[PDB]
Amino acid sequence: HHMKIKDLREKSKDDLLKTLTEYKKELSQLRVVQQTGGAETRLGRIRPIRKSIARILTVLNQNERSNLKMFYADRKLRCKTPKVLRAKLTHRRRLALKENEKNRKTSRQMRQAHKFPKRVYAVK
Amino acid sequence: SNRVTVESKDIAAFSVIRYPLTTDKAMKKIEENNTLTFIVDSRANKTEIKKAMRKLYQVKAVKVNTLIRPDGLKKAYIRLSAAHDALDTANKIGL
Amino acid sequence: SRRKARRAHFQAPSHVRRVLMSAPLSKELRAKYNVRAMPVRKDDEVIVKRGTFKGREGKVTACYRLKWVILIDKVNREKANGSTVAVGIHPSNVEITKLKLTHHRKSILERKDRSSK
Amino acid sequence: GRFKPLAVKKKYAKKMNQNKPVPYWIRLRTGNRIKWNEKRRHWRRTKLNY
Amino acid sequence: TKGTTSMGQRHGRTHILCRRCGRNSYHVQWERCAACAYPRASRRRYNWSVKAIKRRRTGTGRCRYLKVVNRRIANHFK
RNA sequence: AGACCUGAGUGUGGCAGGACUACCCGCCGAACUUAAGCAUAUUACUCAGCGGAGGAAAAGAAAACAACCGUGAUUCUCUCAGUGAGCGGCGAGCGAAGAGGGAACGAACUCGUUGCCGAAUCGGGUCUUACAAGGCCUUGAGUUGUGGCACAAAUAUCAU
RNA sequence: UAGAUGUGGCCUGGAGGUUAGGACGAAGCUUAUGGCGUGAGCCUAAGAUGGACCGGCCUCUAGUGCAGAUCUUGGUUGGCGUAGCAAAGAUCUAACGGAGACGUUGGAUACUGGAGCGGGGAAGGAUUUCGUGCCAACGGCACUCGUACACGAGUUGUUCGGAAACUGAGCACAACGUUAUAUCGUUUUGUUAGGAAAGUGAAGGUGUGGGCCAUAACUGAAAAGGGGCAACAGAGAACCUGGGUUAUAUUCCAAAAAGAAAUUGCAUGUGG
RNA sequence: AACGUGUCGCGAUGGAUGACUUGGCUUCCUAUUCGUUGAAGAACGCAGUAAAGUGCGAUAAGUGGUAUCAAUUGCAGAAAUUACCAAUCUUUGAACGCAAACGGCGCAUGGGAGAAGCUUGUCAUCCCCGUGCAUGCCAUAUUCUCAGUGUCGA
Ligand SMILES: [Mg+2]
Ligand SMILES: [Mg+2]
Ligand SMILES: [Mg+2]
Ligand SMILES: [Mg+2]
Ligand SMILES: [Mg+2]
Ligand SMILES: [Mg+2]
Ligand SMILES: [Mg+2]
Ligand SMILES: [Mg+2]
Ligand SMILES: [Mg+2]
Ligand SMILES: [Mg+2]
Ligand SMILES: [Mg+2]
Ligand SMILES: [Mg+2]
Ligand SMILES: [Mg+2]
Ligand SMILES: [Mg+2]
Ligand SMILES: [Mg+2]
Ligand SMILES: [Mg+2]
Ligand SMILES: [Mg+2]
Ligand SMILES: [Mg+2]
Ligand SMILES: [Mg+2]
Ligand SMILES: [Mg+2]
Ligand SMILES: [Mg+2]
Ligand SMILES: [Mg+2]
Ligand SMILES: [Mg+2]
Ligand SMILES: [Mg+2]
Ligand SMILES: [Mg+2]
Ligand SMILES: [Mg+2]
Ligand SMILES: [Mg+2]
Ligand SMILES: [Mg+2]
Ligand SMILES: [Mg+2]
Ligand SMILES: [Mg+2]
Repeated sequence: HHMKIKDLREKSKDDLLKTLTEYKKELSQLRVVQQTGGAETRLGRIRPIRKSIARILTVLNQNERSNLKMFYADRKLRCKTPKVLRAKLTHRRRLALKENEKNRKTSRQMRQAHKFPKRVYAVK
Repeated sequence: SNRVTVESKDIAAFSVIRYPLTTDKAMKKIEENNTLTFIVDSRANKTEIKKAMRKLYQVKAVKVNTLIRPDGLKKAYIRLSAAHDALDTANKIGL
Repeated sequence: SRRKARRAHFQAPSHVRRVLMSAPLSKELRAKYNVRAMPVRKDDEVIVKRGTFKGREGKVTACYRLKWVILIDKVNREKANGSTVAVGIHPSNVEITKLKLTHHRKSILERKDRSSK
Repeated sequence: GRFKPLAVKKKYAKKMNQNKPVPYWIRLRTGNRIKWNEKRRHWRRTKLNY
Repeated sequence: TKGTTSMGQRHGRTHILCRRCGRNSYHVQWERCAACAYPRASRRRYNWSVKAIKRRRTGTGRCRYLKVVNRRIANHFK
């Protein structure tokens, strides 16, 4: 019938792009049919054949986003990745203060955490 | 790059020519003339309807007249070089 | 409340509309599996317990699950032009007499039965 | 009359299509509330001006 | 006179379509939208018409990215 | 024929604008109305207007109150109090504060100065399991002072 | 009368109590249904009404009683089949269609009268075009017709208009200034306390028998006066006939292009 | 007589009333607050049959993941629907290459069509696709370039 994704992940880019161009042509002529006759059997294959192009462009994008992520998410020098792949999070969660600060303290403020820590005393 | 999304050779040629047209005038121009009628996408190009024809229907196109219908849909008349009979494509394309 | 229940009822998604359409098992199919009631499935033979078609056994043709009714295969009705149509008995007016197997139904049926046992 | 921008043309085309009747497969739907289109424009009555 | 006769002299257009507000209040001669002040970066917004503020707030439209980002930030992500 | 100073140019790395505004913060700011008129006043330090943030904002750690047997950041609440305060064509009207009972509260802190230090700092690298509370190379900022430490004629500071 | 007051006093919505009805028919609704209370009102009956809620009593409660506000909203009505449908072109006939004054065709007499009931456009409208239906309500009469309703179609460009590509009245981004504040002001008869730009020319780089020859890089040659809009009547602008759509044509026509041109870009090559 | 009354029965119009109420309002509460990584807004789109709306964006009435079980339903069609939680996300808009009643125009920069020449392929203009290119500000550049009758010195 159509492309089943559980068996479609294992395919490759060059094997997908020939898988793709064939569902396009198949839908290309299903929109020829949709013009002239009704032919619900000749027709009616659109909504499965049009959501199979969807789950091929999906896996295509699901992959070449990872290949361009296992290439940019690297310890490489000056590690500036395109902002479309950088962990997206709201404009202010991106500016606010990371974990490595907002917990950072001077000298003469570390040293009281040691001299005079907070205790777990109990009252009788 | 500012993107990752894949592209191909297909989507560049199947988005332009979307479906042919069958009317009293769109039929009268396949037989009498050698034109075809495709409802191309609106933001296409007369030079890229020719390329798309040749990429989809391996026929030459000489004159590609277009018009954005009063539906927002861009029609396209396409002379087939007088060497590819149009009545042999509508029967192939299944018009 | 009154207002929020009659909304979560009529505004219930499809997979919610199937547990709100469960029918009681027969007197001798419950202790067969030791549970109380099941959601009606297509092709599960039943018997009407209330209505103009009461005590009429049939096989559930469908679960027309937005009219809030199930369609029984022997409960039909005639239109004006002879063409026979199917009336929809609300599942609670029905009593299941047959089930349809599944490795997800005689597994949840003993998830409900592991409550008893 | 003959000059309309393409953008102004795209907006009257989106109105020529919205001016079709409710198809008679809609009013047999289970619980619809639609009997008429009740947004049909007539070119004489009311104008769009866009 | 100044009634049905002068209504005949109604040839021009004062306003055309606003590219930002999507309505017909883009004053042609001095090119500014009469309803969103386009091309001013800030849309016009006056508390003396709260009723018209309400016709123009968020949620009055599609609200694409927010119906999504308000879901991500309400599920421990961002 | 070069440094420094003051400025440029683009290359990189970023940011700002916009929306929302109930609450909140700053500025601006009326008038109708009330005064049986009205100009002070009142409305009102309000509406509108400009601007700006947050999930709260603001305030906040005494150049405070008190005059007591003293209290002890801010905020909020009841209350003081529609006040034997007071302001006011002393008219209409307006009008708080300390104290007190509470909520909350392990609430305090760090710069500059001062003295002792004087680049121990910062940033670009790099090395390490990303370790940047560190390693070790760096004129690249920085001595026109980054950073460290001490808190009083009374303590104990200061180094192994 | 204004007013005051009382009522084991009347009534509507709801609450807390109590008593109680209801598919063997509740609320509602109807009234020549009586009765009974001075009255507000209550109760009954009978509905060829209604179909599912609700009465009494004690407290509580309030968005609680309407004839009258040029009340508000909805609906109806009189006048009333009445005023009127009177400015601007007079339809007359055949036979034909049609379910039938209607339409179509023919003939007739006319009207517009070339500042038109003409043919084309701008502004504006945007499917009103076209065809085939249709004729419910809309076309103030009617309709077999319609600018109505339905379905289907319909707008073709190297050259026409526009833009790309001019400047005008003028606008005002930047900068700069001012402003609590700008969304303010300056701004082509040339900006800015004011450092506002690859158009060219070049040495060097490069295939290869160190130069024949060639693209290219990346420099950087003088050169003042930032950009940018604003004209479908100014400027500018490379196409003309012939003809085969139900509706498009200086737009379409395919190869004895129906033809004939002009023209821009890049190219190969005959002329020096 | 008729008309006009007038009472009654039955009808019509009318849409009150009652009954219902997936709506409103009010009160309270538990958690976390959009955008240059292109928001809000609007524009146009997308369904086998869809005008509006809802949903979505040329992966378009949804694709993916999990978790659920057999429907969806006007009727086709089909061995999925529903719910939730990585993508896709058109034209715009703070909108930011310039402009703008232009779906217009560039400058770089790749790559990809199409071809005439030409050597079976190779890049001529032509034409798509994509990125980058706004201003201001901050940081910064192994000694990336500069200006100054500012300071000084070789
Ligand atoms: Mg203008
Ligand atoms: Mg602007
Ligand atoms: Mg604003
Ligand atoms: Mg200085
Ligand atoms: Mg310098
Ligand atoms: Mg930059
Ligand atoms: Mg700005
Ligand atoms: Mg802002
Ligand atoms: Mg007064
Ligand atoms: Mg005041
Ligand atoms: Mg205000
Ligand atoms: Mg704070
Ligand atoms: Mg008091
Ligand atoms: Mg005051
Ligand atoms: Mg106290
Ligand atoms: Mg210091
Ligand atoms: Mg009430
Ligand atoms: Mg009242
Ligand atoms: Mg009344
Ligand atoms: Mg009256
Ligand atoms: Mg019509
Ligand atoms: Mg300005
Ligand atoms: Mg009612
Ligand atoms: Mg906010
Ligand atoms: Mg976008
Ligand atoms: Mg929509
Ligand atoms: Mg702009
Ligand atoms: Mg930096
Ligand atoms: Mg230098
Ligand atoms: Mg000098």
